[PDB]
Amino acid sequence: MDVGKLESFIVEKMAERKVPGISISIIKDGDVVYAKGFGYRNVEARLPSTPETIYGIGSITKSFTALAIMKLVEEGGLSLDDPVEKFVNIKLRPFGEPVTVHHLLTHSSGIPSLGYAEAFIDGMVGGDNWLPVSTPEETIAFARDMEKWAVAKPGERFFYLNTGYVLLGKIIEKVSGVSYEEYIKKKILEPLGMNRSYFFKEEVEKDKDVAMGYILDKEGRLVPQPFPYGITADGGLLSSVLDLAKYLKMYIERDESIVSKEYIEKMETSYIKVPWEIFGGEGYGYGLIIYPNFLGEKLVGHSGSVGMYTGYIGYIPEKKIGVAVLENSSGYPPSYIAMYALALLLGKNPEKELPFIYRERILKKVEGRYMGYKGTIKFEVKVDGDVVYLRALGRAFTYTIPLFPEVLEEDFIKCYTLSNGRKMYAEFYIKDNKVDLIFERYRLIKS
Amino acid sequence: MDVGKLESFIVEKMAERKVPGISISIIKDGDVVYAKGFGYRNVEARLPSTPETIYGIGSITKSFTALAIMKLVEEGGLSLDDPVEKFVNIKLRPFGEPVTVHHLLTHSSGIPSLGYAEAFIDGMVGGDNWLPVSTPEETIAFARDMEKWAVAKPGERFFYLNTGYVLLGKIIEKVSGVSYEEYIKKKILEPLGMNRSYFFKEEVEKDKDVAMGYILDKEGRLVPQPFPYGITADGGLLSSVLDLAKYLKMYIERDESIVSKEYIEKMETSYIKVPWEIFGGEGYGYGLIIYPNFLGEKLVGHSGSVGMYTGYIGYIPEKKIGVAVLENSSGYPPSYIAMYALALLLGKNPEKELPFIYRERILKKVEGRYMGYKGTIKFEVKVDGDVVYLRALGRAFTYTIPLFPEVLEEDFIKCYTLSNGRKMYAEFYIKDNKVDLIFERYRLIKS
Amino acid sequence: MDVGKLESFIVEKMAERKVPGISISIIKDGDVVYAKGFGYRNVEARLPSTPETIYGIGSITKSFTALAIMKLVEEGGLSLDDPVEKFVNIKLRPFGEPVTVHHLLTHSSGIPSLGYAEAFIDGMVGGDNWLPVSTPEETIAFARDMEKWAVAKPGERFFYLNTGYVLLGKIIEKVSGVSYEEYIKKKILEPLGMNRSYFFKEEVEKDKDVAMGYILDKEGRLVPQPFPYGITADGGLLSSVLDLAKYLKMYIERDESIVSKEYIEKMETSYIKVPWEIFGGEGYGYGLIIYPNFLGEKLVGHSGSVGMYTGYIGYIPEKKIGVAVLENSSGYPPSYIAMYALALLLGKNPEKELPFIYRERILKKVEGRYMGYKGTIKFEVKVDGDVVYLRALGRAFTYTIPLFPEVLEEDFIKCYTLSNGRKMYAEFYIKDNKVDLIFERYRLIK
Ligand SMILES: C[C@@H](O)CN1CCN(CC(=O)O)CCN(CC(=O)O)CCN(CC(=O)O)CC1
Ligand SMILES: C[C@@H](O)CN1CCN(CC(=O)O)CCN(CC(=O)O)CCN(CC(=O)O)CC1
Ligand SMILES: [Lu+3]
Ligand SMILES: [Lu+3]
Ligand SMILES: [Lu+3]
Ligand SMILES: [Lu+3]
Ligand SMILES: [Lu+3]
Ligand SMILES: [Lu+3]
Repeated sequence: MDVGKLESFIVEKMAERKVPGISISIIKDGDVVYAKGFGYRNVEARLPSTPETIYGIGSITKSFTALAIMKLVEEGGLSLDDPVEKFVNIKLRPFGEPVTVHHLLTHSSGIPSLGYAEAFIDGMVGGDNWLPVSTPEETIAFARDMEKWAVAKPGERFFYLNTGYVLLGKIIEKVSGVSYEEYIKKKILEPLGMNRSYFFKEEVEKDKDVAMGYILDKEGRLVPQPFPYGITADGGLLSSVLDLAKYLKMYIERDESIVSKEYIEKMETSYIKVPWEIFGGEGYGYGLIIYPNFLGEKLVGHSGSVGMYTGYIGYIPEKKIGVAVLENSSGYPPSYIAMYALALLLGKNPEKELPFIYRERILKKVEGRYMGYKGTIKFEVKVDGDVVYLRALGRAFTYTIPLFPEVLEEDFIKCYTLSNGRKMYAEFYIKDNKVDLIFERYRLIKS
Repeated sequence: MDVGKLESFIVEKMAERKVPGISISIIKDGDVVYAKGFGYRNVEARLPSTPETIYGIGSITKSFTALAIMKLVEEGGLSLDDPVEKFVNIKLRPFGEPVTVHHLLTHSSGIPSLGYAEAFIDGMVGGDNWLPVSTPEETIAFARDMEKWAVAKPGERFFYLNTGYVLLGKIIEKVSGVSYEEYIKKKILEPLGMNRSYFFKEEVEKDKDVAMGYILDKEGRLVPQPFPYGITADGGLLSSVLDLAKYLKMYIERDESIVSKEYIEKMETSYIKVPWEIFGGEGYGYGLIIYPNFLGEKLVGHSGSVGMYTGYIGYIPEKKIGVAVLENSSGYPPSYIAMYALALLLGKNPEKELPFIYRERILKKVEGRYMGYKGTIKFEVKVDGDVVYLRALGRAFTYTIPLFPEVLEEDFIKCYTLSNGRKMYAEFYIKDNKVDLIFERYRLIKS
Repeated sequence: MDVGKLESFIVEKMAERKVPGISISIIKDGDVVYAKGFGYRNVEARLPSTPETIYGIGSITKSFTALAIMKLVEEGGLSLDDPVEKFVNIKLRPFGEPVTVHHLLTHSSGIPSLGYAEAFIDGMVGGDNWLPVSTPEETIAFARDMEKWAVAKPGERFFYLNTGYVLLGKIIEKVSGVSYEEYIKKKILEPLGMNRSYFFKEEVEKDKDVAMGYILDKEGRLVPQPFPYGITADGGLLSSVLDLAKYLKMYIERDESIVSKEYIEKMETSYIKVPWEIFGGEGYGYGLIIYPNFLGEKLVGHSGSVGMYTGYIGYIPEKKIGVAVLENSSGYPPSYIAMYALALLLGKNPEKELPFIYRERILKKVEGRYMGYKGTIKFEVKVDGDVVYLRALGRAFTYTIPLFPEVLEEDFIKCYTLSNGRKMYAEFYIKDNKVDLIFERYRLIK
């Protein structure tokens, strides 16, 4: 693998955005072949991020919840077709149709997101909202009426729902007899030798290699924020890239120490399509996203985010390779770093084969100030994600147009905007460090 | 025609958009059957707008310039295929091809807008721009190197160019032997009885029924702005809807007072398609815009704008009907009012036939604040013209998503945004004073 | 009891008012049948509120001071009709008539509030005023001219006076011979087994489950503020809902391990009416508020607030049920939560029988943007407590009008502002995500 290219990419992005620290581990053929730390785990104390640094892993915790569910099913404790009402005291039969365990694992209950995690975490970092659900029990209470929020029968649509996995946590406690955190620690963490993976504040703050979370304010300052303890089965586990390596190894080598291979495969089966089509055909299994078209391979993985911490794990069983990335802020998507490394491992050029990388580079070239014939009319071009904003300069006048890219090339971009029902086009021609923009009746040259 | 309906429309829009005054005239098979003024021609003085109120007509002046060319051509003064260099001393042979009179009239020289008029007027109204071309001579001097601005060969592409008509004005002088203003006055205005159509401020000062222009500032306060004297052949004429009534009559009835009917038809011929598709397949003639599919009819017209004054004239030769509208601000498109009236005259409901009208009504219903489950997350939806903007409420954080309407119905709007290079939908379900928004994983409900 | 309805209520209210954490206990027939903590004890450290969590209880402390006085009276230490001057070195003979122990207990000395507590706490939280009374002895010195502050003869009117209970704390010291803190701990807390109820910071610092106080600033931010140590007899006690359930049990069952039942009945007697009339007839006993018409029952209770902490305790002797709620901010009246629960324990619907509950839900339907015929004029309706404000939009102008709701139903509300000496009426009609407003000559639609 081209380590030089990967490391530059990481440092480049960390500077570009204001990311404090990042840790990464890479598995190949059964062994961890690469594990490094970048930046700081704590800016205030000047503590570096290391391969052993502990970060919140967010929704990566979902796959653990699903694995625990698989084990309980295999031991005959319950059935994937069992209605959730059989295990939890809550109304879950929208339109008369029973939402089952399977529906919850696949976010196909028919109930859109309750926005509970969004409201909760925003408040815990100084935002405007507030949702003090200190325990999953209080979350369930708040969700007493989630049934009335349904907009589709169970099994028809996909709606990423955090509350859904919170209910699965409760289902694990009902069936097993112990607390969710207990079950995960004794049936998964210990048997896998993951000793630096925790749920409790008491054990984390005692560790010596833990990352402090960070949020960038509107002013560009990195503000420290501790983990938002309270979340559990949907995304409350804290861990390191080295511990996630042992976890990924189990899946890749189809190790049957937790469940039989038949069950690991149930988790990797795409059951429903998701709205985030990146490489084409993306779907969802049990607590894992499925990318059947990732550079010629079927990719399996999931992202995580608790606001001041983000992460991503991913593996490709047919190639025996996996990657884990943890970050102490949300400046740059961990999945992108992970996919960059995976692309290099497969022998593909990430700068060319990854849409979100390829698109971002070209669009950045188009940004700047634009002038018409001999400087008559002036314009401003700024990119905000997938969109290109064209704003005519003037303290007192002009408009603003959002442009959608229809064609992206190293030296040419064609976008359209919406004017009177049909699309109006704008073309960007990129050459000798110069950019010609053609829009409607105008011609504008960069600068 | 259902007048009560038309009048309500106009008063309602003038209020909604803060338009100070409007005048309109309607012609039906030979006579002016409706001429009426609305609002104020001068707000500070409390002077009302009347059928005789004088306004700047902007680009409607282009047709006058084109008509004068037709006359000179019918007289053997010049040919439409002659290269411009034959009459004006300036280089106009981009890529080795001669720009002809025909190219100038159809905006097909291959030279995109120089943006001169935008710069000029912006500076004359207090903008941060500045281009003091107080005469067409000065403008031609500035456009000296416009041949190098060319991006296409003559006749292949449409680019609305004001300087193109400034050149036609100079061609009229060279050939006719008199000034552009005198030729237009002597060969068109006078023989058509348009005695209150001027070019010179000295004439305008004498007139007793003249409208002051207005521009709305960043604070929604109407600011008076006088006409920007200096522009001529491309948009410097000032007239009334009654004078334009006599003008439209000539075209409709194919009156040969100035030129043979064969030449009027040359002007109504679609030579090149334009990017202003409203009803489908619109094109450009000579100083006139062609709409081959306007409510099952062929519409001919042209808008005009000098910033503080706007206008429009259009006619349907086959139905012998025409309409003229003048406004002393840029608040509401005069063409929309003119088309509203035309629809009524055609026996059609403008509320169901004109896109720019129902599309505006339907979109308003989606604006407001939306709330997630039990008020967890908040969003505000705002419509700017034809785009729907979805913004998340929070002072610390706040992302805005541009939504483009795809399916538009009375009770359902489906929009899309871009992400990862693919479109992602947002559905708006409108029902009994409330709207349900379904975007990605979320469900948001309005009031 | 319908617990789900109660827990959904609390979470929703905490979200709505930005309350950090709440703890509550419910006692029935001598057993703690329910006790839970919601939200956060300490936001910054992310520690959950629990039934054990300790909070300042504020003026709930007053009932302890009253109980202490009852014991001393029963033991012959003093008389309820004794002038307070007989125990404290201060002038208290407004209008030539001595303020008695009884007068202080009922807030009827004839002396209006000195605003000492308001000034004290305000300054201790970074506010504008300042009154550095670090000890109750200091407050008394400050209160040296209080006699001159009187406006009525003792026993005629009610004026909640915190200094009143400060003087009582000193009286307790004079009679017993020990300090107020020691007297309460040895005579009340210890015999009742209330082992996690404190006065001193040295003790609270050693407790592992304690909440941080919070105050919401003007940007809507929760600002941490530690307990303002210094106050004592009028409201310096810190405790938890589990210890308070033990306290409530004594009154409910009329346990006589501290005083005889005749003295508990003295404390629960309505001696004078209060202006805080919620259900009708509310009065004040001895460090206790009396509600004679609470859902067809006689409720006894008292609230408390120290600024960054609030709480409430209430019990209904006849139904052997009591409730305690503590909060680490003043976002939502803890008495409202307590009464919500008592209503459920009574087989009643709080959503339809508690005024402060439905009135707030209904007045909420009215908030919004209103416009006249085809958008000619714009107005804004915003609710603030009980008053509905109607403002004419438009930057240059934008006057305001206060509207006092006279009639209030599910889909209708009649209010009145004040004109030229007479009441001008406004009516709101609510029907299907729509509200019509008739105000004088105008008709406005939201
Ligand atoms: C968890 C899976 O059971 C879900 N299932 C995955 C595929 N199953 C095969 C299988 O059951 O492993 C296909 C046949 N399945 C028959 C049946 O199971 O009753 C009907 C559809 N099921 C509905 C259901 O679950 O009941 C949808 C998804
Ligand atoms: C049992 C009685 O003591 C009750 N008492 C009967 C009337 N008393 C006159 C009297 O008691 O001879 C007059 C008013 N009394 C002041 C006073 O006693 O001088 C105030 C309130 N009293 C309680 C108290 O005195 O603590 C309540 C009613
Ligand atoms: Lu490089
Ligand atoms: Lu099945
Ligand atoms: Lu030809
Ligand atoms: Lu002739
Ligand atoms: Lu008495
Ligand atoms: Lu005894």
